[PDB]
Amino acid sequence: PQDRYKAVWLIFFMLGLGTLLPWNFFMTATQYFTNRLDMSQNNSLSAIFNNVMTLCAMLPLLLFTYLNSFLHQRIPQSVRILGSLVAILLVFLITAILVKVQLDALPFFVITMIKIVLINSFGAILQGSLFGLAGLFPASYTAAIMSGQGLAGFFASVAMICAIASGSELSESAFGYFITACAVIILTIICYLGLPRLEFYRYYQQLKLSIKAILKKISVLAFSVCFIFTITIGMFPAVTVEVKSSIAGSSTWERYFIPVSCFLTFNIFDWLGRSLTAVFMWPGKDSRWLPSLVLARLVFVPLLLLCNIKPRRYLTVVFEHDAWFIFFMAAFAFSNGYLASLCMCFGPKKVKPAEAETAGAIMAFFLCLGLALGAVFSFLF
Ligand SMILES: COc1cc(C(=O)OCCCN2CCCN(CCCOC(=O)c3cc(OC)c(OC)c(OC)c3)CC2)cc(OC)c1OC
Ligand SMILES: CCCCCCCC/C=C\CCCCCCCC(=O)OC[C@H](O)CO
Ligand SMILES: CCCCCCCC/C=C\CCCCCCCC(=O)OC[C@H](O)CO
Repeated sequence: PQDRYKAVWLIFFMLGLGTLLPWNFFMTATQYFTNRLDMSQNNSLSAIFNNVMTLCAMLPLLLFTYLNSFLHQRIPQSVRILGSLVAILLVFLITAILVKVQLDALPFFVITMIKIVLINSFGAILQGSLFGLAGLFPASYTAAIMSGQGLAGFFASVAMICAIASGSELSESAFGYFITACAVIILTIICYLGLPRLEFYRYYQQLKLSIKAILKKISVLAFSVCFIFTITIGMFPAVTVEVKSSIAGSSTWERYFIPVSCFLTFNIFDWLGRSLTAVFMWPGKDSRWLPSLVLARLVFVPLLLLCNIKPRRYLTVVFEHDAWFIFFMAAFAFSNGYLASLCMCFGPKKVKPAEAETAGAIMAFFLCLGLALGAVFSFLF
């Protein structure tokens, strides 16, 4: 088992980047979708876009990670991975074209929501199939996917900041997002196609030659990863983007405080947390400390809620200084990426090799169940 040059590891890293960089770029272009709806409409469509997008994203994402966990064995992995990648590529290509064509508000809203359902439907299959595949490899190769996903969040943050500072129209920034995603998806496909000729890949993928029982074996890590993202999506981004600076010296802060202090902070430390797990995985697959630290994250709900949210009707600002918010976001984000990566890395290793693929697929569903439960909870918070 010699991953010569770490080619397979790097390919798995690129696969993670590819799974989320398009969707992350889509999310960072929300301002383009809402502003486009406002300049078209003559209870509005922009006022409901975020909530309808959320519903059109989590419900498909959850349904198809669930189905994949039950049916991944009936479809070849290359069909599930390459087929999903090609579908997402086509949808983002269309998303890019719609930037340049005139279309009334309601058709644009509807067509966009349809594409959002396809992105998360094929995204579910893609992600469920990647973690299942990675379940056959050492734990470090699931961390490669998680790490690559974190970089996708980092690039998304850099793009958001650069778009604001560019001064360009939201539409031409969004068009750049979507074209970049298309190119990244194409690169991701090329990298995947290079795996079969690598001996390290064939060595663990060779091992292909009772869902209820598998679920019991990974239940601790499956439920932990679910609780990780219940908290995370519960608080981020819907709640945290409402925080305002209390030390800003210039009106130039206003448009940069959130993309910098919130989004950039989160994606930097989330990415670094995921990346650390490729080399350092304390407390280990059997330690009860891992679920315990996942539980401890509950503390971030009061902490962040009592930061400088303005306007606010009912609570007080206990932590008004920006430093509190940035610090909470860093620990909030680092604990997410690190513990989440540990859960995904360890889940498949609580089971025999012939079941590690299904274990990874189930872990993907519970990760997405956490995303969905967080969206529900955050829609009260
Ligand atoms: C497709 O699979 C995933 C989806 C999400 C995901 O979509 O999370 C959010 C869930 C609920 N959201 C619904 C969709 C829209 N969104 C609001 C979009 C506006 O947000 C952003 O601009 C944004 C920018 C970022 O970077 C600049 C982010 O970090 C990457 C980000 O994360 C949610 C959102 C609300 C929350 C997260 C994942 O791993 C972390 C996935 O991999 C399993
Ligand atoms: C903002 C920073 C961006 C972060 C960027 C990601 C960091 C990459 C991590 C580890 C490199 C390990 C990869 C080792 C290089 C392998 C290249 C390879 O594929 O080797 C075979 C090649 O095709 C024939 O020479
Ligand atoms: C804006 C400045 C932020 C950018 C800073 C770039 C830092 C590089 C990435 C993560 C650092 C955290 C520790 C990195 C350890 C990663 C382990 C690794 O990549 O090696 C995996 C290899 O394949 C073994 O199997």
